[PDB]
Amino acid sequence: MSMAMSQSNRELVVDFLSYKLSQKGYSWSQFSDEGTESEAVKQALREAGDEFELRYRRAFSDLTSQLHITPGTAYQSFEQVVNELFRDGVNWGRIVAFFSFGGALCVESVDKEMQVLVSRIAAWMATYLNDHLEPWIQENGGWDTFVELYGNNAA
Amino acid sequence: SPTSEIGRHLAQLGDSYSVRFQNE
Repeated sequence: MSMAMSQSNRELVVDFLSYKLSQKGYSWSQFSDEGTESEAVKQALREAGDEFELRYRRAFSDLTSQLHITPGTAYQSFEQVVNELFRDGVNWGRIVAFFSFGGALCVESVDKEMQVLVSRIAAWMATYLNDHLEPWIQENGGWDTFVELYGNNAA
Repeated sequence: SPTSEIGRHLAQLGDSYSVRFQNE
């Protein structure tokens, strides 16, 4: 089920990043390429990211600024942050934080004319999700559970 | 160091999120 789920995880990442890019006027296309339908997982993740970024904006903005990104250091910075994020374990809130962090990195990369990073950040997120989070996700009910526990019927 | 601290506050926020916006 690994890569039955690995194509799906890739699509979740692309959809979240495409949505965060679109909120600022950018587009994903410019920089490259169980019971609840995947459109609901996508929307619940979009929703959760929005509520996370809204409620923790200052703490989250301050933290996104403290790591000075360059195309030659971005990969190491991303992996180090994510290692620390999940050091003590995984819960759905940290996965939401993981997605919002990646989206924030994509948007900042475009702002600062580091657009080569946009598609790579997606690859790193999907690889980490597929290689290091999907076991927990599978063990914890799959994405059905995320929507059931954090879904909201107001978009 | 920036990354380790950035990761820890992200974890803090995610844990707050997971409690706040739980609906079941």
